[PDB]
Amino acid sequence: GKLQDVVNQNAQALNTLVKQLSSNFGAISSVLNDILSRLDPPEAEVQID
Amino acid sequence: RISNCVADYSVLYNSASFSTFKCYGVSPTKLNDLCFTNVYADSFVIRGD
Amino acid sequence: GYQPYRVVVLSFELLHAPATVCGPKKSTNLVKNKCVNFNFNGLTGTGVL
Repeated sequence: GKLQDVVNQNAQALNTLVKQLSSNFGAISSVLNDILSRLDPPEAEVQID
Repeated sequence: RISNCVADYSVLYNSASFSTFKCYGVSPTKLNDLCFTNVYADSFVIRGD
Repeated sequence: GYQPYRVVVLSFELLHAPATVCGPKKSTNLVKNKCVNFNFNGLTGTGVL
């Protein structure tokens, strides 16, 4: 258990980091390529930020 | 309800007859590089202000 | 300020559903096993197909 728990903790921290990409954080879409693909730079800038 | 057409917004935009063309969540000139599931067209007449 | 104005509101839906109205960008041939920047009915990205 002392060896499996560190592996599980690291795998879950990486999984949480990856899932954080599906969050919007207030943007209209989490997919960066799509918001860059439909909004013009001067106003896409804030959705990017 | 409009669907199953090749919506050529680039021709429509560059006409100087239109006095207000305001798009939200989509840049008015990149619209020609996106595809849409279904477009609803509402129409009516109101006063200026 | 008080003269009449005709108003048309085009509403665009973007759900996880099949697209039907697409801007008239001509279709091209498909290349497999090469790093390319693709646009599949409004889904944009870079990758190998």
